[PDB]
Amino acid sequence: NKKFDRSEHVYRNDSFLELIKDAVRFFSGTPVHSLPPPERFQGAGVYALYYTGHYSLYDEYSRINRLAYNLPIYVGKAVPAGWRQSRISDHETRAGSELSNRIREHGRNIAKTSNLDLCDFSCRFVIFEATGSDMISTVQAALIKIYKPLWNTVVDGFGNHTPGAGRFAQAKSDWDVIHPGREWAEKCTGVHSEPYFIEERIKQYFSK
Amino acid sequence: NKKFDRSEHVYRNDSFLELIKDAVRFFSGTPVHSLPPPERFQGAGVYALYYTGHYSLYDEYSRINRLAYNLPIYVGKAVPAGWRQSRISDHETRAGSELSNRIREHGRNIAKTSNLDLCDFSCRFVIFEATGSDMISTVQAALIKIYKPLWNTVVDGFGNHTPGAGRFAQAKSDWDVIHPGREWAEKCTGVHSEPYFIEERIKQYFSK
Repeated sequence: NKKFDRSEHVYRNDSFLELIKDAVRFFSGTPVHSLPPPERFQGAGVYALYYTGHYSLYDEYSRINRLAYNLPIYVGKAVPAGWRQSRISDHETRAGSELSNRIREHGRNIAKTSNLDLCDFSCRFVIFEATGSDMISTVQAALIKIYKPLWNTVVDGFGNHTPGAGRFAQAKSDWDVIHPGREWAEKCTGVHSEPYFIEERIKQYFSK
Repeated sequence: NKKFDRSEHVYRNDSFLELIKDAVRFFSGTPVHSLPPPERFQGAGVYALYYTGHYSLYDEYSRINRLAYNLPIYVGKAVPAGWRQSRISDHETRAGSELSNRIREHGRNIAKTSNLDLCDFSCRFVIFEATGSDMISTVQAALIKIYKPLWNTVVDGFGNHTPGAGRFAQAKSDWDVIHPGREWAEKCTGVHSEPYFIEERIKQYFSK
């Protein structure tokens, strides 16, 4: 006899959406640092990378980001391996220095390229700590959706590591073709994209 | 030269904690239904099971839950297999009928036991839909922390499925010893806990 009405069981997303936007605004007001920042620190969380230099493909950023760090070229997260399943949802006291280490690592990948200068990059980051560490993937995904950062949405590959012995069959990523060279990328020998079409995709990113 | 201060990068968890508690209060006010509810429905989300009968181990619930459905015996979540990694963070349009199906399934596991009557069980559930589906694991974990439901924290096993061919080496779960019998549990033939010590753990649950 009891009446069933699905909509009476549906959680309304409005406050959660307001909270995510507040988290983005908190993110935006945090200190911009050099890439990598001047000190190591503990914590997991979310980071953005900004470009303000004049490498020709990217030199529009020197205008977009002339007056404020507005537009990231890249957004990522760093969490301890304990929160990635193998197998668990979240297992341990505290999670060490993933964010700092992941940022420093981007800094060395960039220092390895010839056509990019580390001095043209800055970074913002937010540490999410206890229960708030549940927000990390949501804030990373909201920034990617708001900003559509070039190295997340158009030119893939920046965040990848060595593929793993005998999986050097696939091609190198669009990021490695226009930014040689990490040693490991020289190995791929699939047919990678052509610089030209990567460049046309970049130019497209910037006209809309 | 630029000053580094970690605490300037730390997200404050207070609003997020308020939001989780609001989500729990929303959960608590939703309609209580029979187990399983009178209709199937679409959605992923979070559910709780309540007991109000007189099976002797559990008959304290008939008092705790005499006037209101206050204390769950079990809390779980149901999400599509697409959000569990294999491999992706979240991949597809909408996620079908995991919650309804997971609840119905608990209902049949219970109907298979001799000493439990389906008529002494009720359930509440909340569907989290688009961006709110990010809250599912957080709300499930908050309910487990607030209520410490017996079949989550003391008597393990209710939510398990058949182990998988030649992994019938481990013992049956505490739930299967005091609630025979799902066919598959008869197979384990490790040394399972003794009913007595399970019962003493239950009795302990209820004196504190």
